[PDB]
Amino acid sequence: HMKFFSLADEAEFKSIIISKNKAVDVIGSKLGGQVVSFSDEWFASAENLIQPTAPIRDWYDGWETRRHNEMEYDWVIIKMGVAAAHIIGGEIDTAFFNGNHAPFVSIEALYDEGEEGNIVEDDSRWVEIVEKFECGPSQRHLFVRGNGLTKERFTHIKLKMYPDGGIARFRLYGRVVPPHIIDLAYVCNGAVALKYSDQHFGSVDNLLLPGRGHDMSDGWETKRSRQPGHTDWAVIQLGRESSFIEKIIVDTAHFRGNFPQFITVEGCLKTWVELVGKSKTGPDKEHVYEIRKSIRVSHVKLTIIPDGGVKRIRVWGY
Repeated sequence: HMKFFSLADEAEFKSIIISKNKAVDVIGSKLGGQVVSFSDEWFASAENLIQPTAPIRDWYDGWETRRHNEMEYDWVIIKMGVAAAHIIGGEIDTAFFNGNHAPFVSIEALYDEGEEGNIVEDDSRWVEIVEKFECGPSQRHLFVRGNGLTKERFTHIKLKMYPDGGIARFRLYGRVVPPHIIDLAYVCNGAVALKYSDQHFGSVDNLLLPGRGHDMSDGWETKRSRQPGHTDWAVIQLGRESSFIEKIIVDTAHFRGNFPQFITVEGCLKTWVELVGKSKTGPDKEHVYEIRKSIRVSHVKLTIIPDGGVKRIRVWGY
């Protein structure tokens, strides 16, 4: 019942994951995903599986276990960085494991309330959500569950590899369940980056992450453009339709020689209306636009002029 997408068809995969199911990688370290435990890690750390970077050759950039596992499977337990989610799909990348790749993978999940302790492998609450499937050498596998979004919500993921081997990356896509003003554009509140002009370095989904990040690689950055009147833009579905917007924050943290010259922010109800008009931007700073407007919008569009890099956007309201 799992459905797999060719690399040539990643655009269509992203369509389903993001545009239709409003999903994000809920186990990525960049939104606070954490490896809780693992069976084994002999050749290469489990922690590599959730790193934001694409895997590289030169050590192995991945999780790899000892040979001849006497158990049926090796495993890793991962706590999501969001509070809870319904699961739609994922990615397993066996990059550079050319024969010693994981032969088969399955995925289970559970829902835990109290950070009461470190979850164990044989917890009765584990529920299979992706049935066992075959993997190939050194490649990306893009999957969607046959039944679409998981009915129940979950907080923790178990990856099973039968019986042992290597995996470079593991992404798991889910529609976040959000847990008085909030950041309507925050990833943990169900906000998702939908559409973009260009992503040269980083990605638009980085706009909605916790923190101000560490360097340029964890924001959204576009190429140096030359055409007069060029802009770049990013559309964000908010976690909720707004009733009020208090405050918009555009953060150029770490973008020092490549921050946009100007920005605007529009909102719309899914017909775009202005929230922030043309505003001069600076390097490496949180720009705070007080809006204080009773308005009903479902999406925002951030426009950077003519190009450059923004670390985050925050849309405070309710």
